[PDB]
Amino acid sequence: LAGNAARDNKKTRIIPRHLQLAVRNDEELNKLLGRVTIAQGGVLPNIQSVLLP
Amino acid sequence: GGVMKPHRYRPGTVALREIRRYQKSTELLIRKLPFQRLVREIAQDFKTDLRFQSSAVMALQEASEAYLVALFEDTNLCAIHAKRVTIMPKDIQLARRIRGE
Amino acid sequence: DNIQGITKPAIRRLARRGGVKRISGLIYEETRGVLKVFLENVIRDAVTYTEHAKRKTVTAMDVVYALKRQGRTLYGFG
Amino acid sequence: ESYAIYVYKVLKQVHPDTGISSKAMSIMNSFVNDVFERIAGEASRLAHYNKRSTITSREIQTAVRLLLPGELAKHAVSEGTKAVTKYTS
Amino acid sequence: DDFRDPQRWKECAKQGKMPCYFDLIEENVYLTERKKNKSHRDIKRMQCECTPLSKDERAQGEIACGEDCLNRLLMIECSSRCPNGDYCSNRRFQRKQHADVEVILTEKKGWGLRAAKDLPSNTFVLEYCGEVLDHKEFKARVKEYARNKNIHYYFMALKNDEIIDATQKGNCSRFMNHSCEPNCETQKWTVNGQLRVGFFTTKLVPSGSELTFDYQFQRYGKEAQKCFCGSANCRGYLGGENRVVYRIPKKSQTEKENTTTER
Repeated sequence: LAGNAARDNKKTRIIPRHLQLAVRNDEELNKLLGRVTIAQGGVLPNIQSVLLP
Repeated sequence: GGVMKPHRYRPGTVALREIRRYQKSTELLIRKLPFQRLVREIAQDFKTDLRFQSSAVMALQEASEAYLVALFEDTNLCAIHAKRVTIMPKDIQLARRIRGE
Repeated sequence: DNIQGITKPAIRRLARRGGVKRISGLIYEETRGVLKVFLENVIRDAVTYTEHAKRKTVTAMDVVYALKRQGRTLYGFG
Repeated sequence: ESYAIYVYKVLKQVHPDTGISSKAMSIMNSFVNDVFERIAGEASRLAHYNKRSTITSREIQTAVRLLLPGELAKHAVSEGTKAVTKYTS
Repeated sequence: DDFRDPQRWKECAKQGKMPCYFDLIEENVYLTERKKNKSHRDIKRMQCECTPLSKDERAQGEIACGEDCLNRLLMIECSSRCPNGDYCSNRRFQRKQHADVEVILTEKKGWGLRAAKDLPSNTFVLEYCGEVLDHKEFKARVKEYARNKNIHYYFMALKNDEIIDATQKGNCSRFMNHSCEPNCETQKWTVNGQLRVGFFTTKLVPSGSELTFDYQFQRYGKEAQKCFCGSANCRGYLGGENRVVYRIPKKSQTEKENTTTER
């Protein structure tokens, strides 16, 4: 999943952001790693629909 | 004859732009030296004349930033449920209460 | 008063990362208090671990164990 | 010592022409350590509840079934069974 | 009426029928540009989140990157790395998709533009292009130019330190006038990391109707100027009110005519 995330951004080296995206963009891995914080990982881009004009 | 300025951004537009800008990136958002000073100050209350590792402080900063980010994420949901755009301390208190803090 | 070092725009930045559009004027102090409490707990545990280890320096592994004890596992500083 | 070289050997089998940073390597090291600790502790509990001296492949399988989600757990059990079968055959 | 031709012609200054006294301009130019910006360190790419089909157009075909794109709502045009590629509609400053404009005389206040055909709201019209000044040159060139007795000053403040001059070189957007009933307005779009100013409509402008935009009022000197629109509440004055010896007798009109006819 990390490699798939990396290829999706035209990169050849897996970075912690890619691990974050791969883990959080999966149904079961997120459940498995719900209480784990990844350094230099960031969050998922999302905006609530009641804030966009 | 004068120099007319074009226009002014509608409010919230640049706020959303910043939201995207800071959600795309992954960096430290807190001033490091102030953070180190704060950690040292609050540690002085448990053992005088301590010494720290750089990584030991980086880990603290990471955990704190993540904790605050999660807290704000829940608080925004709370505010929205309150049918408000602005975020209020009462929302933070409700988030902490329901979460169990 | 080093708690004031956690600047108002810094808190705005954290909120922006969280996905907050408009911030009230009292959010900053409340966040200062919350962060103070959280850091106090974690640091207390870390210094406890250190003093048990007889060390004077506070290792990062101690911070990791403390965060685990709180229930927030951290990957990267192992 | 760590699992770095083993992670590489795994990485090259699922993505030949790619790399991985040291920070990612450490993160994976932590993940391997964490999963190992979880499974081992669960197996140790299970072996205690039945008052048995030995942790067996059955114990590890019980722990895995308890710990992982379903679709993941099923594939995990299949892989482990295949491995333990090949170990003797 | 526009008739853009490269040969200079015999029209002095009004630029109503012969646009080749000054020079036109493409996308603006800079003078002291340095590599100190947010261009390619954090705004490397801001890709919209879209999952299109792009195989069904002209029949059950929705236009790509409409008013539901993450970038259009935030006034950002897509890059070449858009998933829609060459079918994304955000890149309007790069494909030079413009509106039908024409410059003729409407009022003695000056030259302007009138709409050729119908034009809906939120429609791009023209981009403001000119010459980008810097910190030191503005306050010297302005006082060097105020003594030249000119009526129109084509200065627009892009940022707190950037003012764009559209005098020496200007596109078709330099003729638009001011009114207290604006139907068009200006927007600050971000393209390729660089900030650009565009003109958008706000309503259903009929064919043959005026297209002006509201000035953010400003004055620069001791003198004042006044508008001649007077729609319903015209503020009257451009820039508002707030600010931010022997004589050589001149020959009589009769003698001027006589001296003109004797040559």
